[PDB]
Amino acid sequence: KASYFINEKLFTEVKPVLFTDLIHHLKIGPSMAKKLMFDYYKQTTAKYNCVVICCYKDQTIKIIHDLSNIPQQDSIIDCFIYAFNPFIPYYDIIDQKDCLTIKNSYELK
Amino acid sequence: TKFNEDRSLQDENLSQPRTRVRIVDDNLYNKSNPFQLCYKKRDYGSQYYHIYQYRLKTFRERVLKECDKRWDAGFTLNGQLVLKKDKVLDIQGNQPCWCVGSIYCEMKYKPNVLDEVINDTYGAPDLTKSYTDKEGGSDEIMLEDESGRVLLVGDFIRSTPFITGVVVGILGMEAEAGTFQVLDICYPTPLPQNPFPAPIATCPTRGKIALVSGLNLNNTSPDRLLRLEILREFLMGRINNKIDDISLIGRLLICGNSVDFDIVNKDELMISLTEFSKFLHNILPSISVDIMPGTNDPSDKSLPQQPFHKSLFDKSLESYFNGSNKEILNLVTNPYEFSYNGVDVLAVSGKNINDICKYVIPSNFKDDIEHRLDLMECTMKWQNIAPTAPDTLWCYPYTDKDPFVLDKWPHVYIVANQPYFGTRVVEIGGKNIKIISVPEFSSTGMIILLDLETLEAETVKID
Amino acid sequence: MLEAKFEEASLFKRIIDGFKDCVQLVNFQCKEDGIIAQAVDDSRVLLVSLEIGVEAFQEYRCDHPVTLGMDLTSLSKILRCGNNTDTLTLIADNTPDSIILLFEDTKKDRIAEYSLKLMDIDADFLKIEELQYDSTLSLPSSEFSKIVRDLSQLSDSINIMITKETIKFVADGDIGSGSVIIKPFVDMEHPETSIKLEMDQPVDLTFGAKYLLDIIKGSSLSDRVGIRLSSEAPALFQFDLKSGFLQFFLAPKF
Amino acid sequence: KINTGSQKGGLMSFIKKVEACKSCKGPLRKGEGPLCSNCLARSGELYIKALYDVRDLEEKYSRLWTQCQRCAGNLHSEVLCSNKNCDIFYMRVKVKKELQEKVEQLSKW
Ligand code: SF4
Ligand SMILES: [Zn+2]
Repeated sequence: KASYFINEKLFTEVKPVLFTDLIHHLKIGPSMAKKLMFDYYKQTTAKYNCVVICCYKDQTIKIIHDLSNIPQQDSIIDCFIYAFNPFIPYYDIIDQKDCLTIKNSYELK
Repeated sequence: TKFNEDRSLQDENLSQPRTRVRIVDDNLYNKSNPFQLCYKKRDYGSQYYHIYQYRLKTFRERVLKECDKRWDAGFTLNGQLVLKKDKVLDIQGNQPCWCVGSIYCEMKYKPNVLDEVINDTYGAPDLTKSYTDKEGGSDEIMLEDESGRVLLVGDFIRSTPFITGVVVGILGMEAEAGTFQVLDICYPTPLPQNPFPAPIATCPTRGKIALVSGLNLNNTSPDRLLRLEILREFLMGRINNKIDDISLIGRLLICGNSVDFDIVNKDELMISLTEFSKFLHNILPSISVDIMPGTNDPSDKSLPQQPFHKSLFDKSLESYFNGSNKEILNLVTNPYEFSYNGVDVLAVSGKNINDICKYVIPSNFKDDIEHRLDLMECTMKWQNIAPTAPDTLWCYPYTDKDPFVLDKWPHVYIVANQPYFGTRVVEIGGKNIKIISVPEFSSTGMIILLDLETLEAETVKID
Repeated sequence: MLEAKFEEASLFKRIIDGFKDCVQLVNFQCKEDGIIAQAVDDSRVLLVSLEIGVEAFQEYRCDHPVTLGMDLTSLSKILRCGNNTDTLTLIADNTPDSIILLFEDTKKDRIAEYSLKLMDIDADFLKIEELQYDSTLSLPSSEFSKIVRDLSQLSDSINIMITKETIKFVADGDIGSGSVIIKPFVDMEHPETSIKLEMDQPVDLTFGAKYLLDIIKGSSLSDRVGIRLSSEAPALFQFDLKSGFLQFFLAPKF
Repeated sequence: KINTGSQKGGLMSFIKKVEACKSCKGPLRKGEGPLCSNCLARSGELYIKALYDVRDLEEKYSRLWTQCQRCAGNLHSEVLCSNKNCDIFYMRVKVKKELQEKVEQLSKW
C-alpha cells in the first residue's frame, strides 16, 4: 500500500497530515487508517510531534497533549493517533465519495 | 500512551467497505411557522402596545379559566371574603384584592437609551451584567394593567422571579394605598400537549438528534476549529468504534451563535462564514443539518430571527440549496417548533433565558447553576417563551398576534448558549415536558445526543 | 472602460451650462447606448433629465454601464478650460475614481488632459410617470426665453393660458402687469419661428418665474423648445438635442 | 445623500424609481435581482451590508419606542406624546422611517 509513500509526500510538505488524509488518499476505512498511522509511529520512526486522542466512557474525546495520560488510565476504552504535525488549514474540500463509513439517508436531488 | 494505544490498536475492521446508511428522522415543516415573518409585509409603523394588549387579553382569559377555582366567591382569608375587582388602580380598602395584569419591573441599572442620548454615549458597548440593585432594594415591581399601576411589596415577591411582561393573577392586600402586599399568585391554565407516540415506531430505535450550540467561529481560532473538526469526524462515524451506536444520530441541530466577530468592516466574518460553509459541505454528505440563527449570527437582532440566507455560504452549499431539498439542510428560524417523528421540539438560541437571568442574577440570593433550569421551568409555567419580549430583549412590534405566547406545550424544550448543561422533566397538569440546557460548544465541547425514543439527553464532551 | 470622444467641446459645455445652476450634483449613467442623467432641485419642483444618444458622440468605448458622480460647478470650471477647435473626450476606467477629459486640438497642438475627481451622490434614479399631455406646443426657443425674461422682470409668478388656439402669457405684478398674446405661427421660410397649438384641452397654469429663469438658460442647445402642458400633470420643457434631449419637468405652484 | 423619499407633493409625486443596480448603479438591470450580471461576484458583501444596517436600525427602533413606553408610564396604552424638547423626539420617527426603507431594501433578495 502507498501509505508510507503518500504520508511522506505530506512530510516533505510541512503541512500536517490528518488521520482522514489517509482516507482521502488511499480510500480505506478509518480503522485501517488508524492501524497504518500506528505502525508508521511504531517502526517507521523521521522526527515529528505526535498527538493522540483517547476515548473514554463519558465519550470525553480529549486531545492528549504533552503526554500526561494521567486522568483515568483505565477509563480509556480506545485511543487513536491523531494528525502528524512537525494547526491545519481546515476542511481541504473533499468530495467525500466512497470515503464515507456512514452514508447519508437522503437523495440530494 | 505508546503502550496504552498498543492494545487498543488491533481492530476487526470488517464492516468497512459497505456504506452504513444512517437513520431517517425528518420534521414536519409544511404546516406553518408562527415565527416566520417575511421582510415584505413587515410593517414597522405600529407601536409596542399591541403586543401587551394581546398578551393581557389572552392571558387574562386563560387565567380566568382557572382563577374561579382557587379564588371563588367563597374563598376567605379570615379578614374578609376575597374580591374580584379588576382595574388594579381601585384598591380602596384592606379587603383581599385579586386581579390580573402585566408585571413590570423597574430597576435602576436597566439600560435607558434616553440617558445615553443625553450623555451622548449611544452606540458604545455595554457591560450590563445585571439590572437588579440587590444591594439597595431600589428596584420595584408594578402590577401594570389597563388603566392602572400598583407597586408590589412584601415577601412573596422574594421567592418567585417576577419578571416583567408576565401576566399572572395576583391576590394581595393594600398596604399604603399605593403599594400592594402580594399574598399569592396563580398561573395560567395548563395547555394541551400532543401525545408522545414512542413505541408505535416500526423501527425499534427511533434514533437521536445532535444538539451543539455556540460555535462562534472567529479568526482568532483558539482551537475552536479543532473541536469543530473532531465533532465532524465523530458525527462522521470515525472517532467512534461504531457498533450501530453512532449510526443512530440522524439529524443535527445547531442552535444559534455559529460565527463571531467584534463589530470589523466585514472581513473576519467572511472567513468565519467560509469555515462554516466548509464544515457544512464536509459533514452534509453523511449527516443532515438544520441551523438556527442566533443574536450574533448574520441575521436579525429582533427575537423572531428570520432564517439564514444562501449568500452567506460557499458554492458547494449553494448546490445543496436546490429547491425541494430541505431534508438535507433546513435553515429554520431562531425559535422553531420541529416535530422529529411526533416529538414536538421547541428550541431557542437562549437569549431569552440569559435576559431573564439579567433580571435575577446580580453582578458585583439566587446563583446560577440549576436556577437557570428553574427559570426555564417558570417560562414553561407561564405560556410565553419571551416574557421580556418588547422591553428588554428587542423583538418585532407584533400586532394582533404574538408568536412568543405558547399555544401548546412541546414534548421537549431546548435552550442554547447556556453556561451549564442540565436536563429536567417538569409536569404542569399532567402534560410533562423535557427541558434541556445545551451549553456553548466553544467554551465546553459538550454536545447533546437527545434520544427521540425516550428523551435521554446524553452528553458527549470534546476537549 | 468608458471612452466618449465628442465632436466639439462647445456642445458639452452648453449641455452642462443649460442646467448647471438649477441642480448642482448629478449622476451620469454611461450605459451601452449613450449617457443619461436625471436630477431634482432642492425645491423638489424641478426635475432635469438629459439623454445624449451615442449618435451625438464620435466614439463610444464604454462596454459596462458606469456611473459618474458629477459636481456641476467643478465640471463647468473644467469645461471653461476648453477651446472651440478641440475634440473633447471623456475617459473613465473600470472603477472610476476620477474622470479624464482631453481637449486634443484637431491640428497637432497641446492636448489638455484634466483629471476631475468624482463623488458618490448616492441618489435615486427617477423617471417621469408619463401621461398624454393636454397640449404639446412647439415654439422658437429664443422668443420663449425673451418672453420669460421680460415678464419675470415685472413679477415673480408667470401664468400661461393655452385657450382657443392662441398661446398667452400673463403676469400680474405690483408695479403693473404684462400680457403677451402670441398667435399660432407657421412659415416656410423660417422653420424655427413655428408655433402650432393643440386644442386638446384648455390649459391655464401659473409657474414660478424663479424656475423658468433657469429653464430658459438651456435655450442655446435647441433652436426651438417643446412645452407640454396639462392641468394635472406637471409641465415639460423639452430642448431637443442631436441625439437626445435636455427636458425639464416643472410643477405649477399650489 | 439625496433623500427624495416620502416627499409627495407638486412634483415629488407620480415619479418612478428605476431601481438601478447596487454597488455599480448600472441602469442595465433588466435582469431581475438586486445586482447586475457584471458585478455579481459581490453578492455576498452587499447583503451583509444591508443586513447589518437593518440590524442596527431595528435595535435602535426597539430601544427608542420601548424607552418611550417606559417614559409614558403606560404599557397597554398608546403613547401620543407632543413633547418636542425630548432628545428622543424627532429621532423615533426618523429611525422608524429609515428602518422601514432599509427593510424594504432588504426584501429585494
Ligand atoms: S419622546 Fe420623550 S416625552 Fe415622548 S414618550 Fe419618549 S421620552 Fe417620553
Ligand atoms: Zn452592477
